[PDB]
Amino acid sequence: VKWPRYIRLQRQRAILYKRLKVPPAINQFTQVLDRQTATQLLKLAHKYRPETK
Amino acid sequence: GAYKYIQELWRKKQSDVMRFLLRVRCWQYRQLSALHRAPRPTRPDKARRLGYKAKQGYVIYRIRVRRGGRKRPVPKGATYGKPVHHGVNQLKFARSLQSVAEERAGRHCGALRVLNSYWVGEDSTYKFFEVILIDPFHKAIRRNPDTQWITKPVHKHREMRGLTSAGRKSRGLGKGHKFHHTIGGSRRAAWRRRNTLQLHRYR
Amino acid sequence: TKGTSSFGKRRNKTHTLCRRCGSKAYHLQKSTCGKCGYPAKRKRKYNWSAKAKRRNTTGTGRMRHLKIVYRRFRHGFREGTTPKPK
Amino acid sequence: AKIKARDLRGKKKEELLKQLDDLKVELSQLRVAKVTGGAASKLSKIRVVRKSIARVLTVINQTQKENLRKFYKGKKYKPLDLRPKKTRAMRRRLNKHEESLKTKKQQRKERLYPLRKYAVKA
Amino acid sequence: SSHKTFRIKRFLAKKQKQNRPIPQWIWMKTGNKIRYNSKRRHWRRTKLGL
Amino acid sequence: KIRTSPTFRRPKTLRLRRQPKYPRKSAPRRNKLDHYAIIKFPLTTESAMKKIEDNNTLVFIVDVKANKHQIKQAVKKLYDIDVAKVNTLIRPDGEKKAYVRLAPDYDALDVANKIGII
Amino acid sequence: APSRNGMILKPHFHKDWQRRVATWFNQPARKIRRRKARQARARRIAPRPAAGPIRPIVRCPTVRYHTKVRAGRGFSLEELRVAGIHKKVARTIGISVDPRRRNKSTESLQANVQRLKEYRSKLVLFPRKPSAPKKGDSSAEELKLATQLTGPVMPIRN
RNA sequence: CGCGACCUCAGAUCAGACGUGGCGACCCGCUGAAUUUAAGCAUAUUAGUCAGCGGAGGAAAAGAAACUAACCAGGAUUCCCUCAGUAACGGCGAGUGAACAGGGAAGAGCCCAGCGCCGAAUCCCCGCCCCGCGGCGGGGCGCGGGAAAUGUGGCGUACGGAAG
Ligand SMILES: [Mg+2]
Ligand SMILES: [Mg+2]
Ligand SMILES: [Mg+2]
Ligand SMILES: [Mg+2]
Ligand SMILES: [Mg+2]
Ligand SMILES: [Mg+2]
Ligand SMILES: [Mg+2]
Ligand SMILES: [Mg+2]
Ligand SMILES: [Mg+2]
Ligand SMILES: [Mg+2]
Ligand SMILES: [Mg+2]
Ligand SMILES: [Mg+2]
Ligand SMILES: [Mg+2]
Ligand SMILES: [Mg+2]
Ligand SMILES: [Mg+2]
Ligand SMILES: [Mg+2]
Ligand SMILES: [Mg+2]
Ligand SMILES: [Mg+2]
Ligand SMILES: [Mg+2]
Ligand SMILES: [Mg+2]
Ligand SMILES: [Mg+2]
Ligand SMILES: [Mg+2]
Ligand SMILES: [Mg+2]
Ligand SMILES: [Mg+2]
Ligand SMILES: [Zn+2]
Repeated sequence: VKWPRYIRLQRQRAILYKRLKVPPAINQFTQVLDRQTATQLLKLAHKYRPETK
Repeated sequence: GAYKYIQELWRKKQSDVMRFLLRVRCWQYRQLSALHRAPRPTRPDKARRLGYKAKQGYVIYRIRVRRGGRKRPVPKGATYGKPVHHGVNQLKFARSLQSVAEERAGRHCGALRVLNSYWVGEDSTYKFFEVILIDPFHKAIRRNPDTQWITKPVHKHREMRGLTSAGRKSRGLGKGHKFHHTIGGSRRAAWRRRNTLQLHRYR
Repeated sequence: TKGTSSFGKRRNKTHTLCRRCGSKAYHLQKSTCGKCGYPAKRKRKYNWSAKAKRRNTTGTGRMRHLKIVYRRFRHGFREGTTPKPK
Repeated sequence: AKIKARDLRGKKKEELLKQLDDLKVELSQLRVAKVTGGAASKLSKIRVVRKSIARVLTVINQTQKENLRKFYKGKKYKPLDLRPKKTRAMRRRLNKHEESLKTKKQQRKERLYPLRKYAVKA
Repeated sequence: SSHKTFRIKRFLAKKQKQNRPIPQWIWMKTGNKIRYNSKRRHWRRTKLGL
Repeated sequence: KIRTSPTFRRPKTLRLRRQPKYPRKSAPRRNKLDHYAIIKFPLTTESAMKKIEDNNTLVFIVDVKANKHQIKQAVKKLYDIDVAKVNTLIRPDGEKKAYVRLAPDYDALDVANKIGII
Repeated sequence: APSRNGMILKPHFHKDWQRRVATWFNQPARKIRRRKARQARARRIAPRPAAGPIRPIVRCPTVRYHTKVRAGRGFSLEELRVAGIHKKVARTIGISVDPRRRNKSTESLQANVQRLKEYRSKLVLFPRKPSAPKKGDSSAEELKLATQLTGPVMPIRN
């Protein structure tokens, strides 16, 4: 499909983040917390949520 | 606070973190169009120290001025006159490309007012500037006392009288002994005060 | 065959009455007025002719709104009031 | 007789429109008299009938728009014919409330450090 | 031109109604300085523009 | 779900009608081209009354913004007579001269004696 | 083409000078406008000094003029602090302040501190609401006799 | 695959607003010549002038020092007298040419971002009640909707400031 130019842009930007040599300061955010640790951290942080208005 | 780290991080620009960031942003900004709205500032600390408080009614644009000097807009060669004014190709323009950026941003939006602007990227053939714009007839702007100065008719199109910071850098003013040819209101006012006979009544 | 016998072919006209300035200067092939530049949003005006300025500035025509705003300014734009009746 | 816009004002809407209607009829009959060639009385009278139509229509439009702004008295958005039509910059001028708003910095400065009332012995 | 447009014909209608002379009950007025219609126009001599 | 045609086209979205919180102009403007202002006076020329006698028409001077249908309904409301047809022109003075052919039911010399022209 | 003997000179009329010539026929209209404005301001600040605030002894800078004392811009912060006057209360009770002035001597500082104490002796501060006097307000005997002094308040002569 | 967040971005005759254009004497930004003078002329001069273009206001701009100074030191900006046809520039030819200081007109100072500490303490909009309404504003109630943590408000700004 001839995609729109914004769809083309936001896809091939991610292609460039796969291509270019990403420095480690920006690389460290693709190494992320795995799923069964993230869900127990969120069920801990659900206890301490700030107050609704 | 985070903004101190953000300003020192933006200060280090040949650091490969910031070379990667400015390169990828500049790629994306060339793929985009010339005068398009940015949804939020790219440099929030620079925006906040130039005047942007992230409330309703402030608008960031992201504009692309084409990079280069200024060749003289004459037919083929042919400036018909004395050999001082023969030159066309190596001429430079009196105002910064940052000011030209604020100018065409505030021309494209005439209902808004150019607060200030900053730098985001460059390459060989374009420079990119993000412009801060205040909508004066919004009431979060009009009911706040220390920003309802923008809502007055004197401040109409600041970028074209040359009153934002990128325009003030090109008028040659400021205190000093370096700035004698603007004393008075401006350079033209200096010249006009100097080249008039004050022919008194009693001489 | 340059003069009198070439003034005979003058039968198809160039300009016509413009519809912003009322003068017969609206060109038909360029379709722009010569005295005011009609399809431009801005009135054609130059400083090398102060006489072409003074032929139509604010004072020339009727000032159908602006003389009324002058005599409203001399009482400072009162609205909603009437004088007290008899 | 001599129609006057003093006593056309309590007159209600359909009665004013019937007055307008037979004034229009009378003006058209006087115009036919003008074309066929009538008398100086009717040729004088057509001005009286035209200004009669004028002040009947004046009373109609005034009494309509008085009711319109009395209908839109309390409301927040009201039509552009009913808004105050002063000059454009004077409508885009800030309000006498909004230009009276002072920040709390200068509220407290005007509290603590008021302008004083002094005089100097010579 | 018998193929007139409406604006042209309207303009010509105004000029030929303006082309009438002075009414003779004017030159007995008190503050008068008029003796004829100076702005007249004969169709051979002056060609009206357009 | 699949895309067969390789052209992306804009998704058809929902657009509401105006629900304005106040009318722009308050009261609608009165019809200034009404049935009295549309026809002004009839002609009483020798040609016009030759046509009243022979062709069973009346001859009127109406204003330029008229229609044939408008002055047809005008003569029908002002003089209570129906109209066969209407033929209009713009005089060189600037007015719109109309020729109102009545029905064979009615007679224009009678209606002219009614409305004064003779 | 000069004559026999005479000063050869450079008149600066080679430009277009007639288009830019400022003639002074509104000189006396300007003087009357200024003194009308001066009378209006001097009566609208009604017991306060017409000359404005008080301004310090300060000494002219250079080698040509350092023997001369003028009236300056405003009292320095060091001077106000030694005279006890708060830097925001001074502008209200009638004292001019500038924050930019240094003090590199002691003679000039003691002159200005003495001048501030002399001013606080001389001034008559009316109460804030007149029916309710307060502590730092002058007495009702001299509240009636307070008036505008014309000329510069405590003039500086050399 | 579907659902739900957020992010980038579109369409609305969506609700409410706003800019366009004119005059243009004075003002701000840019562009900007050649006549003319040099007894020619090319650098200069005319001249940052005319013409061109954009933008305002009742005045505009400037303005509270990354200043002047070199003194026993002055102290925002603007204007006037003077400095001074001086220092200086210039085929050092013709021509060009400021500022400091001093005397006067006037006189006024201030606010952010950052560093912080306060449960976002903040702002806009819809609906109803009361008041006032021809500068749509004040008070109350909404388990009303948004903005905002990618930072609003309060204290605080180089004259230091905050906490105890
Ligand atoms: Mg030359
Ligand atoms: Mg610079
Ligand atoms: Mg042609
Ligand atoms: Mg123009
Ligand atoms: Mg002929
Ligand atoms: Mg001789
Ligand atoms: Mg809408
Ligand atoms: Mg020469
Ligand atoms: Mg010569
Ligand atoms: Mg020559
Ligand atoms: Mg030059
Ligand atoms: Mg010009
Ligand atoms: Mg404009
Ligand atoms: Mg104006
Ligand atoms: Mg100003
Ligand atoms: Mg100075
Ligand atoms: Mg001398
Ligand atoms: Mg030489
Ligand atoms: Mg020069
Ligand atoms: Mg000086
Ligand atoms: Mg004085
Ligand atoms: Mg603050
Ligand atoms: Mg904050
Ligand atoms: Mg400072
Ligand atoms: Zn035209």
